[PDB]
Amino acid sequence: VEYRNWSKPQCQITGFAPFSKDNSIRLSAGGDIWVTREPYVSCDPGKCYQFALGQGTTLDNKHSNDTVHDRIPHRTLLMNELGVPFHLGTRQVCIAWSSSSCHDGKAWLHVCITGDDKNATASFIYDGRLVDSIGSWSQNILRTQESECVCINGTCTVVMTDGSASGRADTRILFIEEGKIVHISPLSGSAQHIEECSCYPRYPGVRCICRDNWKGSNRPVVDINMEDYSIDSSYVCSGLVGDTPRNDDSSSNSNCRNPNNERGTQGVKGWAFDNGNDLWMGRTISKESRSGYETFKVIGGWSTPNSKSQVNRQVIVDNNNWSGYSGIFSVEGKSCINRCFYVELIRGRPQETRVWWTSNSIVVFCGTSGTYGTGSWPDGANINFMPI
Amino acid sequence: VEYRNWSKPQCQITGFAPFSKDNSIRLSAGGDIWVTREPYVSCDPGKCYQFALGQGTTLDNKHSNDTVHDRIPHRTLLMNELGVPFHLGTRQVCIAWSSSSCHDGKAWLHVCITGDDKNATASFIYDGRLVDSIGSWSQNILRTQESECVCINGTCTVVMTDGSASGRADTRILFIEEGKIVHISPLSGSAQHIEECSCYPRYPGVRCICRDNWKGSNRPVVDINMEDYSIDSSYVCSGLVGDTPRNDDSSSNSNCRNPNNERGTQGVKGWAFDNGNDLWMGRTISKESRSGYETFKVIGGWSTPNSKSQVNRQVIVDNNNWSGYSGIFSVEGKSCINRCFYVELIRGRPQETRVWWTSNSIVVFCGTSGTYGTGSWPDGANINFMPI
Amino acid sequence: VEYRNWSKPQCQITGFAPFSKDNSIRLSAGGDIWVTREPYVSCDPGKCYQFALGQGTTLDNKHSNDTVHDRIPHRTLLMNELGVPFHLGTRQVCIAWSSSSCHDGKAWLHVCITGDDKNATASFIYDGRLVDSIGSWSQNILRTQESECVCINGTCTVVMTDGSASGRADTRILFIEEGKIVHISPLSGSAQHIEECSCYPRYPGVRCICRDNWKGSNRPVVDINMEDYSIDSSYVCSGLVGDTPRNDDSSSNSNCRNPNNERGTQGVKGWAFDNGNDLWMGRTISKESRSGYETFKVIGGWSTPNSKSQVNRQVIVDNNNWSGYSGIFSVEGKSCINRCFYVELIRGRPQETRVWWTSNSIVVFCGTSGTYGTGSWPDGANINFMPI
Amino acid sequence: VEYRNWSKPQCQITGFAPFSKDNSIRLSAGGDIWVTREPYVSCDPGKCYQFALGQGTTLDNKHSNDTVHDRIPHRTLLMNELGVPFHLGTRQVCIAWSSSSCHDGKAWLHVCITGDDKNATASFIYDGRLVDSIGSWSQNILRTQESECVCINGTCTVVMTDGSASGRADTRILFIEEGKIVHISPLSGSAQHIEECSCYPRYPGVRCICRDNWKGSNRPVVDINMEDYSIDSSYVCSGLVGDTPRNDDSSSNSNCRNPNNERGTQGVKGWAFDNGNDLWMGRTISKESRSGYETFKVIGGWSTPNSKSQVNRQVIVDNNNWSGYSGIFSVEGKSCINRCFYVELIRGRPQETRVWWTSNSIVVFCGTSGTYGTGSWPDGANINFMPI
Ligand SMILES: *[C@@H]1O[C@H](CO)[C@@H](O[C@@H]2O[C@H](CO)[C@@H](O[C@@H]3O[C@H](CO)[C@@H](O)[C@H](O[C@H]4O[C@H](CO)[C@@H](O)[C@H](O)[C@@H]4O)[C@@H]3O)[C@H](O)[C@H]2NC(C)=O)[C@H](O)[C@H]1NC(C)=O
Ligand SMILES: *[C@@H]1O[C@H](CO)[C@@H](O[C@@H]2O[C@H](CO)[C@@H](O[C@@H]3O[C@H](CO)[C@@H](O)[C@H](O[C@H]4O[C@H](CO)[C@@H](O)[C@H](O)[C@@H]4O)[C@@H]3O)[C@H](O)[C@H]2NC(C)=O)[C@H](O)[C@H]1NC(C)=O
Ligand SMILES: *[C@@H]1O[C@H](CO)[C@@H](O[C@@H]2O[C@H](CO)[C@@H](O[C@@H]3O[C@H](CO)[C@@H](O)[C@H](O[C@H]4O[C@H](CO)[C@@H](O)[C@H](O)[C@@H]4O)[C@@H]3O)[C@H](O)[C@H]2NC(C)=O)[C@H](O)[C@H]1NC(C)=O
Ligand SMILES: *[C@@H]1O[C@H](CO)[C@@H](O[C@@H]2O[C@H](CO)[C@@H](O[C@@H]3O[C@H](CO)[C@@H](O)[C@H](O[C@H]4O[C@H](CO)[C@@H](O)[C@H](O)[C@@H]4O)[C@@H]3O)[C@H](O)[C@H]2NC(C)=O)[C@H](O)[C@H]1NC(C)=O
Ligand SMILES: *[C@@H]1O[C@H](CO)[C@@H](O[C@@H]2O[C@H](CO)[C@@H](O)[C@H](O)[C@H]2NC(C)=O)[C@H](O)[C@H]1NC(C)=O
Ligand SMILES: *[C@@H]1O[C@H](CO)[C@@H](O[C@@H]2O[C@H](CO)[C@@H](O)[C@H](O)[C@H]2NC(C)=O)[C@H](O)[C@H]1NC(C)=O
Ligand SMILES: *[C@@H]1O[C@H](CO)[C@@H](O[C@@H]2O[C@H](CO)[C@@H](O)[C@H](O)[C@H]2NC(C)=O)[C@H](O)[C@H]1NC(C)=O
Ligand SMILES: *[C@@H]1O[C@H](CO)[C@@H](O[C@@H]2O[C@H](CO)[C@@H](O)[C@H](O)[C@H]2NC(C)=O)[C@H](O)[C@H]1NC(C)=O
Ligand SMILES: *[C@]1(C(=O)O)O[C@@H]([C@H](O)[C@H](O)CO)[C@H](NC(C)=O)[C@@H](O)[C@H]1F
Ligand SMILES: *[C@]1(C(=O)O)O[C@@H]([C@H](O)[C@H](O)CO)[C@H](NC(C)=O)[C@@H](O)[C@H]1F
Ligand SMILES: *[C@]1(C(=O)O)O[C@@H]([C@H](O)[C@H](O)CO)[C@H](NC(C)=O)[C@@H](O)[C@H]1F
Ligand SMILES: *[C@]1(C(=O)O)O[C@@H]([C@H](O)[C@H](O)CO)[C@H](NC(C)=O)[C@@H](O)[C@H]1F
Ligand SMILES: [Ca+2]
Ligand SMILES: [Ca+2]
Ligand SMILES: [Ca+2]
Ligand SMILES: [Ca+2]
Repeated sequence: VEYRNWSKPQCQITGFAPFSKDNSIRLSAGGDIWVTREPYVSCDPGKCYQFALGQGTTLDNKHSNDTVHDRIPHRTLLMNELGVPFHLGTRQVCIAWSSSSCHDGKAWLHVCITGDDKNATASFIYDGRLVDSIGSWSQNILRTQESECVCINGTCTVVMTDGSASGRADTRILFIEEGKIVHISPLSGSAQHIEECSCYPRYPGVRCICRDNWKGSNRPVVDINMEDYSIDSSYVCSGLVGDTPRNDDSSSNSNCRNPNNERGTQGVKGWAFDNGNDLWMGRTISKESRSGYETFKVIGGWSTPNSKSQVNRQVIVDNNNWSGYSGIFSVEGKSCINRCFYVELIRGRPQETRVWWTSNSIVVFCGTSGTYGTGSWPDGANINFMPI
Repeated sequence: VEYRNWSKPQCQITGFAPFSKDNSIRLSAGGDIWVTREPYVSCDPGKCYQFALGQGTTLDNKHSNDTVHDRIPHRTLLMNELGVPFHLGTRQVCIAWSSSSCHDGKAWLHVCITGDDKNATASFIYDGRLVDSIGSWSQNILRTQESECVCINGTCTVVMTDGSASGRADTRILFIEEGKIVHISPLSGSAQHIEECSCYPRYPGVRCICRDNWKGSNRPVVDINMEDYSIDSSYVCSGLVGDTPRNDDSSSNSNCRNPNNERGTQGVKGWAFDNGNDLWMGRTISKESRSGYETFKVIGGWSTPNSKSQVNRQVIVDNNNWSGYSGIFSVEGKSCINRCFYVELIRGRPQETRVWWTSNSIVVFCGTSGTYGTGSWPDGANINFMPI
Repeated sequence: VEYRNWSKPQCQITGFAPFSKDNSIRLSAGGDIWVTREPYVSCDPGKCYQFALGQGTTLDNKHSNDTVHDRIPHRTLLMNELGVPFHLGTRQVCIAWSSSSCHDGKAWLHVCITGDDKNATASFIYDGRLVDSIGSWSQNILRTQESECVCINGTCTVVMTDGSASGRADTRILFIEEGKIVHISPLSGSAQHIEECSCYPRYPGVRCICRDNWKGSNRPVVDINMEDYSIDSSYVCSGLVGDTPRNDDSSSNSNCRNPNNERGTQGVKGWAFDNGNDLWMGRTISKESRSGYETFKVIGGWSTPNSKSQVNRQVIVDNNNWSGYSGIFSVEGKSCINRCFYVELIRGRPQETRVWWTSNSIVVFCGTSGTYGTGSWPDGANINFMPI
Repeated sequence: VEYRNWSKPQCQITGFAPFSKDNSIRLSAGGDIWVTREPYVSCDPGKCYQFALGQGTTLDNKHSNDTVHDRIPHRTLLMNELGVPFHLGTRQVCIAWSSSSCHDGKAWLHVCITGDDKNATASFIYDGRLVDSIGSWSQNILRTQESECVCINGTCTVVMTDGSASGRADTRILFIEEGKIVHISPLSGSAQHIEECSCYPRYPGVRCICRDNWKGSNRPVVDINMEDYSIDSSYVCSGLVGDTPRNDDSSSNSNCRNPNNERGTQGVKGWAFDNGNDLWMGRTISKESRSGYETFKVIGGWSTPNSKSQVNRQVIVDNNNWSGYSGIFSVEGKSCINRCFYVELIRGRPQETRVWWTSNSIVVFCGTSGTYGTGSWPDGANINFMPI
């Protein structure tokens, strides 16, 4: 087997088609299913896998009230084939309350962070063995992507942040070869706060659309040069911004360079990708809550500051239903690299207080060059049927 | 690995021998088992798999009352090795309330339809990745086979219908190479309504026996030319007709060309296959309800209009027990291609109102050139033992 | 991969060492586990598998009272890696209320019998596909080994019986190549009733020790010539007889040729094997009940009529605990062919009437040329802890 | 595939990073999970596996009260991929109330001991088949490592003891090739009592750090020469001793040669390894009970008698939480051999009397040359939530 290079053009898409759904919460009401959050998807050259951070317990289990605490030492990274729900035979890949995974064409890399808030440890596991680790550099919740990292020619890159969630922090970009950290580059450019990057190969480099939790409801962009390890950053140009919370479309702005200072504090993990001058992006339907999920293309959304012309909208989850984090993954086709995304569908607390737990299921869509219709694919569980 | 061509003669059979049974409903009373319907079987060159459409829930689960709704967004295509019941470790292959799957000798193709009734999306997934999609062309429940598609020399074909269930509809035959739709042919010939085709390789082409839900209790035939994409269609000649409902054997008719207008509306998925001038077919034992299941050979059933001489009858499910959909699959042997079939055994509503749910198990038989005896292999669950 | 020939000398053993135990019934009290009986073990060239006939239900399930009926259509052959208990992910290999399985070095053959008592069907499945079938020849419970068949150079042989359980019956020996019956030889020689043969390779042929359910408490022997399909038969010489029921050791007899007419009616599946003039054998400890299990070597037990000198006794299951069927399997080592055996440990009815069900677990031992101690490895479940 | 030689230098580590956690007891409160104790980890050249001794039952099961008995015949060795908790699909590898396992680069060896206390049998299973066995030599609980054995160039070695737990016993070192015992060496040197060795490759030989259950709270060392089968033994030099119970750090002693006679009776399985003159070791935090777990490097801990200067301490489990046995395993990297360890986290009796059962989960760390922070990774179950 050979290293992935992702050296094909990006597929030219017309929108997205349904790919996968796991129905986790519905199943949890009649079977033993892990409590999870922060899911994602990543694929080896043959097939796709679903990942999530467990809470060290199943849902129908008194230990499920444990999700009221943050970053417990019992959180572990779960990994199944995509569409296999997180049942009791699921492998816990490492100890993690924050993670990223990717396959370099030869083997899986897992980046797993656990331990104390002020002194966390990131473990780097490659091809089934621990190869490296790094300790917290800012003593304030070392944390990473919660979606797939990206590898080109045997070098995998991952974005990590340590420091304040509501002010300037310390973001670094790691370059990793067979599990071994070979270089670390500081964030550079005009992005002022970076969390939870959704990254994709854009040969010869890697591009990330992230979450600014401090001053911006526009999403930051991080560009990674894999050849010289140099970094650049900015903000998505689109005047239809991708973060939650955010202003209404009539009063939202982005200048491509600075955080917009519009309902900038807080946010949610999300994604977008460029296609020439245009932008494909997803976001919650609600401007203030993690409710609903929609995708669309913004004409000039990559290149034109404050562009607000959209086309090819699709509802993924209607606004009567809960969403959550979302992220990108890339899949190599015969002649092009396709872009796909997942949406975390969060159930339980804080929105639904009948139960004590918080968990999620997922829905997954992939780019298509064909045609499609409409629908809505929410979590689907009846909260009144659930164990509390 | 090499593309399948199915270029061997059809096995000369004397009837069918028991192959598989999954006991799903019996097991559901003491274990966590998916609620399903519309099952089928398809085999890669090494082994066979059972498929079904899940309802996003297990049976012993309050969400099992969801089956009262049609085509929910939570239906997913399940795929296990044949004989492995649909337990919680079952992979959900795609989102689907209608589906077809087949292996071309190199990889699996899955055709998965979901979304709104008036604007559905069919996704085409090949070798673990989404390759294509098509949207509804008639805005009225885009739908497909609910049994295996067929591939010859790397081209797979599948029959899809969109439009009225009780009147003229729009049926199309798709030709797909490695997940990519390369050609679409409209239905041609004398078949007037086509649903749920049970298709098999008949080298150099593909032959399907289908369900006419509008005017015929005789089953329509669709012939697919894989070399020039041309289509023909007609009706099974046999005067012993295969659909349910239908007239009794003394008053049923077919002229090979037109729907018979005998209890023609409504119907059930079924199968038959030609052997020279003769026909092997299955059908429910009851002429009005999905009760019982029998197979037999009709002498002249393929070539002679209204032929009613049968031989080699076998009871598969006695008439005191419920059946359901049934379909064909083909299995390559050393020197010939064998034909097999599955029968869906539906339990719960509408016939059994003690429970709110509807689900099924399966029984599976394969052609044999040897000898055999008698039996009856029904679902076997006691409705009074079930969770409601 | 190449066909097995088993062309190595038999290992020279000193007794048996513990190999495997599945604890099925203990686990059934806290998990969803199949109801089974008639288990056995067989190994491919790399690893071993446990088989049993399911009852179409788990134990903690109201359908478990179904074991009061014989040969139900819901019985299926289960197959897991040895030591993996029969949980809900277990594959049902075929429909069967009587079975035999073996690997020819290239693929698995399964012989599966199901259907009506007076008109049963045996299916022959090889390399994942149905290859042949045969119908009942005496219209009285067509039945087979309930342990592994044996293959040499691509020809597998299996012993089958049809007819009375308490009088002369019709026993036939089938020779099968890649699932296809190529020859059938009638039983010949002096064995007068044959059931449930435990067969092993004894290159260039196959030897079976069986159960005479009619007139003998000594066990019949069947010798199979794989080169010309000829058959011979007789009785184990040992005056320490292997069947249950049987006379006390002080009044039991065998002349090597005829059934002994000592508590001859009824019996239990069992095994023995020759080593020169000596015999290794197992049997229940109780002379009249399926209680306990012991093994030993009989000096002159193969060649000397009525020999009663034993040595190297081991208790496998003490006489305070239930046993059941037992059978042989063979495992190829570096320089010799080893002999192993399993013991079925039956719990529930008829002996234990607190519950309505009947099921079993297994314990498995293999020949050793080393040393060993003592113990007892019974089922271990507390009947008072079980669901009824 | 080729035999492992472990002929690389030992990785130069700075401490340990989190590798795995299984959350067994938390999961047992909401799912069917095996009752276990004496777990360990061992890896084939591709990936790691977790092992433990089952108690023939799940936890939420009335049979879980069976742990009050020692060495029941129902104990079996369980083996899953690391991080897959012991669910009902877990393979029971052999019958064992004491065990050791290792992979020689080609296949797995399992050493499994079961049977009567005064007359036990050790079975040796290699590449899926029983190859050898040995009986008790001192008639007093034949027993072995409860962690991985070690293989060099196709010869695996394992340390076994038979005899008193509180006085002089009979310890032997076995050398095994493809499952076959080829040589047995008696213990030699100054170690006076040896139990539960934690062994690692130190090319060209094998080194073990063990438990002295009689007179020492300092840990004995056993050195194994794989070239001539010669044996040496002594005690870990470090004045910070590794056994529990032990004296406090201000009053503990070791002279490298003799048991220290400081709270010497009783003990717990543990580990350490040399790096030049220094020592890496783990131990419970409590000096009297199996509470907490810590690791550190002792400067001169390998070469200098009574050395007590430590550095690089890490808390693995804080002292408010229960621990248990711990042991080493080794993992081959690109250029060096890494050392890892697991900690058994015991819940239930005798410390927690609310429940009748005793079970464990595990946490696993691996050596790192990178950096790391702090945390505590205990079992995490709420005893009040558990089935009793
Ligand atoms: C059957 O399904 C198809 C495919 O999903 C669907 O066609 C799509 O319809 C939507 C909605 O009309 C189109 O997306 C729009 O494009 C226009 C530009 O042409 C934009 O102005 C729209 O954005 C505005 O309106 C949105 C609400 O619709 C607002 O949320 C938004 O803020 C803007 O104000 C929107 O992006 C899409 O392009 C087509 N897709 C294609 C490929 O044609 C069709 O309508 C469905 N048919 C039926 C009857 O349901
Ligand atoms: C043991 O099993 C064997 C194999 O299953 C079985 O032999 C089969 O019997 C059936 C029933 O007699 C045969 O099928 C019939 O063939 C005749 C033509 O010769 C047809 O006329 C029959 O159809 C009519 O009768 C049916 C009811 O039997 C009606 O349902 C139908 O509408 C028609 O009116 C029927 O097809 C079959 O050919 C044989 N098979 C073989 C290979 O011989 C045998 O009977 C069983 N033994 C016992 C004791 O019953
Ligand atoms: C530790 O374990 C070993 C190995 O299991 C064990 O040694 C074995 O003891 C048995 C019993 O003594 C031996 O088997 C006997 O062999 C004699 C011939 O020498 C036979 O006469 C015996 O049969 C008679 O007695 C049986 C009851 O023991 C009756 O059931 C039977 O009907 C006969 O009357 C019996 O076969 C066996 O040979 C040895 N094995 C070896 C290899 O030495 C040993 O006794 C155990 N030690 C302790 C203290 O438990
Ligand atoms: C963030 O995490 C890092 C890495 O874990 C951590 O640094 C470590 O701190 C410990 C504790 O200070 C160091 O280990 C000590 O080393 C000194 C020698 O310099 C020893 O004297 C210590 O042993 C004594 O004290 C222990 C309690 O701390 C007693 O249990 C013991 O019996 C002795 O009395 C101890 O071994 C360790 O070397 C560093 N590791 C590294 C790589 O620097 C750091 O402290 C954490 N940050 C914060 C804010 O705490
Ligand atoms: C799970 O945890 C929650 C707390 O996070 C527990 O709920 C509390 O219960 C106490 C007493 O029963 C109440 O006084 C509190 O008001 C509850 N807290 C909340 C926020 O609801 C719950 O009891 C725990 N589960 C179990 C089984 O003990
Ligand atoms: C599952 O759904 C069915 C309806 O589809 C529910 O049954 C209804 O229950 C209400 C109140 O009990 C009755 O008034 C209706 O007559 C019922 N409808 C039918 C058609 O039976 C059922 O309650 C649901 N399951 C649960 C646990 O709520
Ligand atoms: C399972 O089957 C048994 C019969 O085989 C049922 O037990 C019978 O129950 C009836 C009425 O409850 C009694 O009159 C009989 O005496 C019982 N038979 C025996 C042999 O005990 C049992 O009820 C069935 N299980 C369930 C849940 O219905
Ligand atoms: C599991 O075993 C324990 C004993 O090991 C049982 O507990 C005993 O129960 C009896 C009667 O309830 C008491 O008299 C004893 O004092 C108990 N012994 C101890 C040490 O607690 C327990 O009942 C068993 N489990 C079940 C369900 O029977
Ligand atoms: C998300 C979330 O908002 O739902 O927040 C993350 C951080 O709190 C946030 O990005 C601010 O820094 C959590 N990550 C960690 C490491 O705590 C996510 O788990 C998730 F909670
Ligand atoms: C079968 C059924 O009758 O049992 O009907 C199908 C259609 O309703 C019918 O063929 C009329 O068009 C259902 N298919 C879809 C897409 O709804 C089947 O699911 C099944 F319900
Ligand atoms: C055994 C048994 O005695 O326990 O009996 C078999 C036969 O009844 C017996 O050999 C007489 O013919 C059963 N086999 C079949 C096919 O019924 C076994 O299942 C078993 F029941
Ligand atoms: C450990 C333990 O202390 O927790 O003790 C072992 C021995 O009892 C001890 O080493 C004294 O000889 C047990 N081993 C056996 C074979 O019983 C362990 O299982 C474990 F119990
Ligand atoms: Ca923000
Ligand atoms: Ca019809
Ligand atoms: Ca008899
Ligand atoms: Ca000690």
